Amino acid sequence: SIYPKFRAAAVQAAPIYLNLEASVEKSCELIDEAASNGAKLVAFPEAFLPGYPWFAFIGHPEYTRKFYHELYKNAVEIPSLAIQKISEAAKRNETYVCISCSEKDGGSLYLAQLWFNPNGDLIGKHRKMRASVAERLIWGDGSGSMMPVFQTEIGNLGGLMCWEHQVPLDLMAMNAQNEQVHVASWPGYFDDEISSRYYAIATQTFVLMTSSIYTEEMKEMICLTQEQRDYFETFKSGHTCIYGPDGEPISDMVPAETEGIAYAEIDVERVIDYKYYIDPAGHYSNQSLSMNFNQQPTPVVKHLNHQKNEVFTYEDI
Amino acid sequence: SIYPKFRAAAVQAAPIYLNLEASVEKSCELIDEAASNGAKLVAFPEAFLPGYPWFAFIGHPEYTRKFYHELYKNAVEIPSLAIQKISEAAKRNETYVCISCSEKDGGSLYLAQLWFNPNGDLIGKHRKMRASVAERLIWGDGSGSMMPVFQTEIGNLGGLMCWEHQVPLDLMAMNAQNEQVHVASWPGYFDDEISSRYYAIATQTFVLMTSSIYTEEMKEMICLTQEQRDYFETFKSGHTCIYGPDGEPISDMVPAETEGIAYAEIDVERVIDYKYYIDPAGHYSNQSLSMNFNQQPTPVVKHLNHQKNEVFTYEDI
Amino acid sequence: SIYPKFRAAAVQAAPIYLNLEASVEKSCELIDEAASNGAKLVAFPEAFLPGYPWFAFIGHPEYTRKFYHELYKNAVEIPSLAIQKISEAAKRNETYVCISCSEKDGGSLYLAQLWFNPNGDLIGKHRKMRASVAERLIWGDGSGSMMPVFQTEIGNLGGLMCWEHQVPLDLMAMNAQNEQVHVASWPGYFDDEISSRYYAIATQTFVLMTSSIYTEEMKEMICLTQEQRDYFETFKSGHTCIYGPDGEPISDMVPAETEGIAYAEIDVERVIDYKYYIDPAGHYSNQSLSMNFNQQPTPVVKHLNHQKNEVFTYEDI
Amino acid sequence: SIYPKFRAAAVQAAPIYLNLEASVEKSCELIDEAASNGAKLVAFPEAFLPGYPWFAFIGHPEYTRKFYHELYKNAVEIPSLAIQKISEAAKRNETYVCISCSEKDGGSLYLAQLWFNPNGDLIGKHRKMRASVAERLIWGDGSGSMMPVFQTEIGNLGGLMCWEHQVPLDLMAMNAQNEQVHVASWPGYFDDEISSRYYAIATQTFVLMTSSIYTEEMKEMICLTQEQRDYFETFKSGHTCIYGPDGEPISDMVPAETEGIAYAEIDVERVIDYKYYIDPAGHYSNQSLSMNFNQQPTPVVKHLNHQKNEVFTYEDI
Amino acid sequence: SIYPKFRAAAVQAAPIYLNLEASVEKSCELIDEAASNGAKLVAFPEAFLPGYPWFAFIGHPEYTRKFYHELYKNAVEIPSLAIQKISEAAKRNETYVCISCSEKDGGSLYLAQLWFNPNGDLIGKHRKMRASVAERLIWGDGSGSMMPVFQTEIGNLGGLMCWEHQVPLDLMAMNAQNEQVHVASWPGYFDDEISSRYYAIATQTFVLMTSSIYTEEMKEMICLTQEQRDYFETFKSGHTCIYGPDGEPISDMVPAETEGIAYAEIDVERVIDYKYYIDPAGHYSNQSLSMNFNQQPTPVVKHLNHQKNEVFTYEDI
Amino acid sequence: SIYPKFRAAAVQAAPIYLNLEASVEKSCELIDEAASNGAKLVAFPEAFLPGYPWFAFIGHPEYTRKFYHELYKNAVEIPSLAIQKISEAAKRNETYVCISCSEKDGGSLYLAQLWFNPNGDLIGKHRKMRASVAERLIWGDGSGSMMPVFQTEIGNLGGLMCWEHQVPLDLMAMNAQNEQVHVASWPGYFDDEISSRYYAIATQTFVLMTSSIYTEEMKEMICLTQEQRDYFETFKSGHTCIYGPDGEPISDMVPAETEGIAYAEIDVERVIDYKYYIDPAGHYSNQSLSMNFNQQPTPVVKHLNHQKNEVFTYEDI
Repeated sequence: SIYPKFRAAAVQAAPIYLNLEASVEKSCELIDEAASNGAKLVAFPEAFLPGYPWFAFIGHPEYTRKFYHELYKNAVEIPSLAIQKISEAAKRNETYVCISCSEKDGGSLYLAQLWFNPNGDLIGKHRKMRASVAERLIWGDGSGSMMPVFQTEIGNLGGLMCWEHQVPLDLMAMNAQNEQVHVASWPGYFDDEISSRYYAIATQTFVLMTSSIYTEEMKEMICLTQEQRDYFETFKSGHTCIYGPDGEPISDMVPAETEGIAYAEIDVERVIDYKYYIDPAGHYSNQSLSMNFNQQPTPVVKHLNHQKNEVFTYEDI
Repeated sequence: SIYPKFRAAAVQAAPIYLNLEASVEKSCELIDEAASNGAKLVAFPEAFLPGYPWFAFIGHPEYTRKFYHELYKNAVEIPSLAIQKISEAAKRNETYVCISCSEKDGGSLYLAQLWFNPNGDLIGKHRKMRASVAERLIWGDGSGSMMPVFQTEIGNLGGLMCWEHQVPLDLMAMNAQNEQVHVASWPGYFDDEISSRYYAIATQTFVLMTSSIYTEEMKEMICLTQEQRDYFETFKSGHTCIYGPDGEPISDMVPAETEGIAYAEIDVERVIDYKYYIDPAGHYSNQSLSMNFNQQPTPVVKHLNHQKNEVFTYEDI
Repeated sequence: SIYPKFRAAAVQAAPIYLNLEASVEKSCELIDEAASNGAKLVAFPEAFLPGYPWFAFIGHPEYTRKFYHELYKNAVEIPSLAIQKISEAAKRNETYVCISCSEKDGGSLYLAQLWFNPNGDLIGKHRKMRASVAERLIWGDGSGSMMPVFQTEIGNLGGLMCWEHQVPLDLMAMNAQNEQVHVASWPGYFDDEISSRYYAIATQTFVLMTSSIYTEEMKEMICLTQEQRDYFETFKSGHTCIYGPDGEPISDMVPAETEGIAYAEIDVERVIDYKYYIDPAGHYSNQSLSMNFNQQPTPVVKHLNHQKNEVFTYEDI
Repeated sequence: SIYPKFRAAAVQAAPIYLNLEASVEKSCELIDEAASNGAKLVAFPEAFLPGYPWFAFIGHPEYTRKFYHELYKNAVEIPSLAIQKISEAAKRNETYVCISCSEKDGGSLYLAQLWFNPNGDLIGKHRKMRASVAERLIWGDGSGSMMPVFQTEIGNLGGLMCWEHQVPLDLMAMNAQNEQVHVASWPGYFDDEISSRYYAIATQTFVLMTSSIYTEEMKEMICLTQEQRDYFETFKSGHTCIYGPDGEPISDMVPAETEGIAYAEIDVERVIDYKYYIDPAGHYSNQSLSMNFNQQPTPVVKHLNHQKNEVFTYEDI
Repeated sequence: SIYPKFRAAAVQAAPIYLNLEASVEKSCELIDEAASNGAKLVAFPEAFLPGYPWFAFIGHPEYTRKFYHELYKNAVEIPSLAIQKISEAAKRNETYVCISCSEKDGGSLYLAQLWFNPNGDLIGKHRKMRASVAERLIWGDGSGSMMPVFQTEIGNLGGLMCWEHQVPLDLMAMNAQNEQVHVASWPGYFDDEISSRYYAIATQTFVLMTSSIYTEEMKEMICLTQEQRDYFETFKSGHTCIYGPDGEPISDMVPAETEGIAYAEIDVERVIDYKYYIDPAGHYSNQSLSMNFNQQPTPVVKHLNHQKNEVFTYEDI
Repeated sequence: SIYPKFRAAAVQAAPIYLNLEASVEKSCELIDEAASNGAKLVAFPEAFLPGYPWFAFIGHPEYTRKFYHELYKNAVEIPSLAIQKISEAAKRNETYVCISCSEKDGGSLYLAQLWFNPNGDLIGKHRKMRASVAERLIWGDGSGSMMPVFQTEIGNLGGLMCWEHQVPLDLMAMNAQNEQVHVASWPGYFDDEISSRYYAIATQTFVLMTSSIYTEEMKEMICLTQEQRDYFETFKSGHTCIYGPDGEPISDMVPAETEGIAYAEIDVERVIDYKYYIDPAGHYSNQSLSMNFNQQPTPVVKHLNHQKNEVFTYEDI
């Protein structure tokens, strides 16, 4: 492999809440402004299209139905306009774009992460394994089949999200495929400091820690009563940083709950020095511990060579 | 996709028994009536064109062979006068139509239902799976590739009949699609409110429960002995009404033994609220059970590369 | 489709052995005799123009060569004078006609069945699919693209011949076309009652057993040594009669050696009774078994865009 | 290959109606007497355990239910006492045995054949490819994985039931496996002669044609009113004869309405003299016609990685 | 098979809320009184032993964390005093009993059923497949190994609970194992008349259905504020009935919002009258659709054989 | 087996230090000289691609990390140009060739040995079971699943290296597979002659032993302080020889200071004489001692069936 040298970037921003066309044009403007500095890769926070669902934490399980209706009409799907508008924005700038969204296929709704290559093509996508405490009331289940890492011009890319960092099985599964540069997206409320820093030491990779901020445009409609509004203000902000495989930050930190961007040099040839001490999927292991990994698509229904039907035109009849 | 709002009609009616040439004219009169009131979709009961074969229940296996002539000589085929005459009736009024019939192809006889679109073209057809209990003497076996749902101006459409609601396999196979509005048809004898109501709860859809009524045109011709006549009067009559995805009527109920139509406005946007609780082909599944759904058309004999033939005309000879 | 009623005739006769110009006029006298009684269809026995090659299996393979030389100068061709004298005989009586020929094409030789319409034009032809042990060194091979069934004023016509009735794949192919009336011609020696009677049950048609008689001139031609002559007398003689779809005769039986004609009423509306019990191409089938029926013509060499040529007339030069 | 020269026997008898425990014992005195005369192979008629359902052909689709209730408790339920009572009678005599019966799986009935050899174990099993005319409402359906041809000390072995001799593709499927000695069995109402002799000629094999009789003790059970009794008892009985590959009987005829047995010498080397003329799957083939044969076992629900359970008990207590 | 007769009992009750010892003591009293009346099978309502978590959906997701701390200390581990107290109450009366509870398992918590034999031994567990919208915060998810059906002197026994009746794949998985007598438990908030009556028809079984009632003491614990204390009055309440294999109720319904029991005589050979019409996994199947069922146990960590340990005693040190 | 006779060659050489392309082209030239004399097998010393890591012995473990970064970028990936050049060199000469190198799969390095057969293909691979005193800093352990011997045109072949001769369990395991001709590579420093010779007496195989030599290329970069510079010259020189089953040499010596090549006749038929006295895997043992040899392939993570993933091209999007 090449061991390339380049500079990457991580964006701290908020979407226009539950309003998809305003969100996708703001996303397009952020790519066109981030790539102007010559950064080769750009990353975004959790659930950025159309927005992370705070209403599940504030109300009892009947309250969500009043807003789930308004979310479900604004979700992404694969043959849509939102995908084409992001593909134009990558093609115009020649940068790897990594972006998060709610997606609909069949009747259910899922949380996903999408990767666009500099030729404008969609490389592949990742699904969250299992939902955290509140969001089980909204999003569907994951799968073990679609958990990729991609060989690229900029080394082996991959990514995870939220509390996926809390379970060791997915750390080993990802590390077994030789990931080298890694993106981690957080919503903002969870304590994102330590579990992010630890993943760098455990697997020797540069971590682009990425997290969102609150705005009045959500909280002035997320809540219907005084108890719910002041209770919302008990939540907290989150940082964004680039960490080295040693566990210290390379970048500055984006300050004080305000929209912005952070970037640094990535010199991936340096990763070799820290694989001298540990390699969990290699020499630093044991003969009495193993793992069973399955990579097969098992949807509920598996079509077998579906074909189109015959139509009798009104002229024939 | 898109979520329209419109009003739809279902009819309780009886055909001119075994006499196709009068029966198709009564069908055109019911379309030109039901569309007068502004309904966008219309649906008919089971086996409506020649009529359902009650003679299979009243006598032993030798008795039906006498009546089978009158049936076989009055079944429709594609194309015919029946198809072009119903296509005129849909083209004049700009409404979707679902109509059920006995269709003849090869030497065999089958049961189907046909879908006509507002441009007058025939969208496709569906053929019954397994042929119940008495019908096994009269009608041929189904096929698995002919199980469509249609994407339309009025959402996603499809339908089923008789005991097809008693088998979980076809219910799950249909809900593997994304069906939203549904037509179910019954002959008068089977007990039908429970299975149609359960289907609406399990696969969140508006169901147009539709069924037929008996007449002296049957009674004075279909039987000969006193005990055949006495036995035939023991059968009960049916119902017609339309249900929400909550399992409750939105229409009124048509009276229990009279010809007439029922209608209501339907607002397919509302399905999302009940999609919140369960989704059997989505997030409510478990990765220990799956399904195989083969869609390859396999007729008994498959022609390859159909070709015509030449003749030596008597002027050339 | 439509279900006519009509009178049909089958002929027991012999040609003037290996002479074509006598045998075509014998057929004209015999068809004007058959059609004088008002029969609407007439069918002749196997290889009637100019005769069946009994010499092919009385002697060893070298004995055949000297007789083959005299057969080859007496075969028919598509534009031959032998066709005009039959086409006029059909035109002058307005009946369907079925006749058997040996055809010469491209210097090779084949066995064929050949059909004429009441307007005098040639409807189409059929070629023997495979030769039996007497035939394999006289006549050429079949083709799959030459297996027609004709829609007509008198219902769906077709007809195999000879040993073809022992091969189930041809029964299925012919039944897939939905035939209704089926000619079946035999030379005379092969045992022919039981296979033609099974065919009537298997595809539910009327069938016309048609076969030839031995004569004095053909044995004086073909024998030479005494142990050829008294060996030829080993062969059994044939018979002709017509069967219903139930498997009993409807006609009388023609006496078992003399020249003659049999005829009966045919009432094709009656076929529907027996399609109730069984239909191999319809309901009486299994999804675990199929058949590939290629139907394109593949001559050994294929001309593309056939065109003529120019000549420099002597006046020009 | 082997050409074993032996003796085989056809049995006609009636089982006492709808009583498994009596019919099982009655089969033992027949097998022991037939084997005491030196026959190596023995065959039995239709559904001999417990009995063929004549009540399907008389009265309404409701009138049969009160009898179906009694049939269900008398099905064979493999493995059972009814299997081991037959298996020992093979082991004690060293004869091959074919017998046919109602097999029960889960909730459902199938009609099947069971094959046993001199070591007393099952060679294999067979099931119908479709029902007939009346019993189509009683029995279920087989699959292509349950149509074997065996090979053993008496040559190759197989068999078919009822109208399976009248479907062209089943003749073709069996002939692909190099058939030699064939069992065929009939309920006595249908016409066995024509259906069987053609199969002998089309396969070039000895056919062990076998048939049932109906005893006076049926009349007092199956018909409850005078006209039903006077519509019954107006049927054929069939012939239980043995046919050689030429289509001529090789044994005496059994008297038309009694218990009895027929047997003859079988000399398998004789078939070679006839396979010289024609072979439907060998040298008599053509490139334009084929057949797709699929025999993947297809249960509706298939278990994989079957596991066993345990009961907890008083160890702790 | 055997087809027995017995008396079955269905109980309507309420547990002492979140207090296991008080709830265990009530169950021994109720089993002895039900068994004293001659019933041989006794069912129980949903989550009965510690009580169902109503607090899970009156409050937002940080209100419930206060009460989870009480439920965790009141769950049943296997084995326990709670099991010992039930097991002897079965042995003292020789009644089969079914009961439902939160099974504590390692650090995790699952909803489950237990079945006891008349000898007091444990027949087997069952685990909830997927949690419904109110309860996805509390319990973990089961797997396809822990879904048994088992054979016993009452006939075949099995069970399902809550929303599991609303998805088609579980209906087919249970029906594939030849079902006969079925039990259903409901929490009493969900409308269950339709889902239970359709299941009775769709598998043809006696279905025995049960539910719990609220008790006024719950409203002193579950709701700590006025609007919650009023809102929690607006819920539905549940039924208790025994339904025959066609949807008619056999017993009276339990007549009041009180503790009580329903009784009926059950006679399993009645089911055969209805298995005649349809059998979803038997003869009513089709080839085009199937189902894959996997029964391999799948614990997250599959620890193999484990050994004991040796400790050095104080005397030897 | 066949007991062949042939010439074998043993090579003493040093690589161009740490330059992989210079080492593989030097190796490619050295085969083309060694094969020019007609020897059929050629074997190289330990770690010839790219070189043995002497720096691990000269300094403390934080000095090693400075050089590890350059060794890692020059390790042999498979497949690569380093494999294609050696495969060409075997294909051009039709001699078996045996070579050893630092392979790199996943994140770790391993020392390995590779065998190329005369058709140019790899017949197999071996990994060093256990690392040596300083060498434990650099490479991972092997596995029991990779310990081949090959059946060949030149008898049964295998191989071992370095301290693997000191442990008797690997002597016994290698002897259990009936090896006949053996290669034993060494780095150069370890005391080798007596430990190598004992393998010949214990296993009765022809043994080829081969060692590397020191150069100025390493001396002027492995160290820089005088304290290291003159310490490194302490290490002993190596030897290259070949031995028979007698424990006594058949080759000449290669001079101890220089590169060179050694030859002899090998006559495998001569092994069965010495195998008269002792062989520990055969008759010369007793049942009171045994060995357990498990050879399952157990990597740390085991991929199951895995394929590719779907990609959407920029024109389609």
